[PDB]
Amino acid sequence: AGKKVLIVYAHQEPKSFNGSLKNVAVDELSRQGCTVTVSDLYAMNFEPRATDKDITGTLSNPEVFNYGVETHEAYKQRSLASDITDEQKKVREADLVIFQFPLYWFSVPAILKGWMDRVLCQGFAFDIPGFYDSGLLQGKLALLSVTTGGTAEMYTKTGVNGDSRYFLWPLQHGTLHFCGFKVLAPQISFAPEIASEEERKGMVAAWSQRLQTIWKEEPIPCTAHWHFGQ
Amino acid sequence: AGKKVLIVYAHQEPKSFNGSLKNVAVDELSRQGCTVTVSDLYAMNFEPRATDKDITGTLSNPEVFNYGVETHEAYKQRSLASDITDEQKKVREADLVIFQFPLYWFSVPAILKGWMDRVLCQGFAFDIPGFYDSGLLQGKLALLSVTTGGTAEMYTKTGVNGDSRYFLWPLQHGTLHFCGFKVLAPQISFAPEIASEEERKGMVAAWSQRLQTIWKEEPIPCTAHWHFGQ
Ligand SMILES: Cc1cc2nc3c(=O)[nH]c(=O)nc-3n(C[C@H](O)[C@H](O)[C@H](O)COP(=O)(O)OP(=O)(O)OC[C@H]3O[C@@H](n4cnc5c(N)ncnc54)[C@H](O)[C@@H]3O)c2cc1C
Ligand SMILES: Cc1cc2nc3c(=O)[nH]c(=O)nc-3n(C[C@H](O)[C@H](O)[C@H](O)COP(=O)(O)OP(=O)(O)OC[C@H]3O[C@@H](n4cnc5c(N)ncnc54)[C@H](O)[C@@H]3O)c2cc1C
Ligand SMILES: Cc1cc(=O)n(C)c2ccccc12
Ligand SMILES: Cc1cc(=O)n(C)c2ccccc12
Ligand SMILES: [Zn+2]
Ligand SMILES: [Zn+2]
Repeated sequence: AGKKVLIVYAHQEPKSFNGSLKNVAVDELSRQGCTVTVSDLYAMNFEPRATDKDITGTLSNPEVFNYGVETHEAYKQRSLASDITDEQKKVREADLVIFQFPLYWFSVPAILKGWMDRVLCQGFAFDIPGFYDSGLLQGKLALLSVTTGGTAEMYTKTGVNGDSRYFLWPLQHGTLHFCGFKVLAPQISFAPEIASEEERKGMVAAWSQRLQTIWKEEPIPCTAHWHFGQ
Repeated sequence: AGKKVLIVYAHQEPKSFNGSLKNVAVDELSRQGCTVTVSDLYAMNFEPRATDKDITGTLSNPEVFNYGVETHEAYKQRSLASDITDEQKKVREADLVIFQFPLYWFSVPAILKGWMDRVLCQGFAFDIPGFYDSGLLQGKLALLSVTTGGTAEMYTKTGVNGDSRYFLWPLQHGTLHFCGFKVLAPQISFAPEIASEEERKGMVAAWSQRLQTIWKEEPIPCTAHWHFGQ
């Protein structure tokens, strides 16, 4: 078969529970014979800000800077900053992109938000038209593997946080589905800091075990119904 | 009068539609006699990454870096980096915090997500008790003023993007409510880039007119039913 996996990883501490989930992914996917690449964004000191430094050539309109217009142009001309094109090459080759991160404010850490903002540019990840089911990364799979401070019960329809699915919408639908990815079901590892060292061990092994059969999974239907019900 | 307002603004171009919305807010609140401060994040080159540089001096466990713990302890001992403390002082004094940004991936641009991640730290914005209705920032108002590339029709419940309220959840509930803010209804300026020079003038003046009576508004009820319900 032969599959390539990119893990986009956003945690500052190699000994953390996120680091353990990234490491078990690399170990199990490597064991299976997959080709594996990890973008460890804090180690890379990955630049999160969307600025005019991300285009190196003559701007389309140097008088009034529009990041979307300028990057779309720079993508077509090949004048994006090289850190963006280095990530795009990894995504272009990947069959599966796994994002591994702690939930910050019901979303990704800013450094990973900046990866989405800068790497998934128009022309590369989507065109207008050419989005959602027609997005440019059609054929690829994506998977969010998230850790939380809040417990699974806090993340239910009647807990303080509401259902976990509700915070997934901007990431699954607005970002990944928009770019054409098929979205695998999220891995959510709840409250590892509260949990006993046994329960943590179990959450790590549950992810490892799921990865054994990841290429047999079908995606979610990434719709408003799946996220919010009715 | 007397009221203080902090505008946290995330756009690269002063001549942009966002720039215009931020400047009319300054003009109108300043004309009312309010005390106004603007954090222009791009112009500040505001650091978005959550890293051990956010703690000055001596880590409270430099064997296993835990950002939430380290920053919580740093805030209690007055040892957070001065860019964060400078923003915390603006927020502590403010009665209203307005966020002005273009929607990037159904969320805030990464530089503003970095402001949320690094300024709204434990001890300052939330605690046990006091997430949500201990929002430690209770008493304060917050308002998101957002611009989009997609049209209002795209942002309906059966439109491609789903209702606008769907993507507001992590920002209004998961972040603003959580820290104790009362949330004013969002100001959403749909698709300025392709609007006429007069639709745009319409949207800027709706904003300026809204701001004339901002202090008479009651917060939205920041609940799952508001965002997703009927
Ligand atoms: C700015 C900010 C915003 C946040 N916003 C949210 C939010 O919106 N909602 C929310 O729910 N939470 C939020 N959190 C909390 C955050 O999501 C959790 O702190 C994070 O998810 C926990 O993951 P971790 O890897 O850092 O845990 P760690 O502290 O590294 O791990 C927990 C424990 O598991 C241990 N462990 C590591 N590896 C293994 C292993 N292989 N086997 C057994 N045990 C192991 C670790 O040593 C540790 O003791 C926020 C935190 C911050 C800083
Ligand atoms: C990484 C990225 C992700 C994105 N993700 C999304 C998303 O998830 N969903 C989505 O809908 N969109 C998304 N967009 C598109 C984005 O939200 C819009 O491009 C942005 O909101 C447009 O607002 P602006 O200020 O940048 O418009 P501008 O281009 O600055 O302005 C529109 C026009 O009005 C002019 N103008 C300035 N001031 C005034 C004034 N006072 N009166 C009249 N005209 C004025 C400007 O010069 C310009 O010609 C994304 C864009 C990027 C780059
Ligand atoms: C929004 C939210 C929910 C939650 O459950 N936890 C633990 C948090 C910890 C830090 C910051 C925000 C949260
Ligand atoms: C997610 C999304 C919806 C949308 O309507 N538009 C215009 C976009 C433009 C660029 C990137 C994402 C979007
Ligand atoms: Zn979807
Ligand atoms: Zn709420």
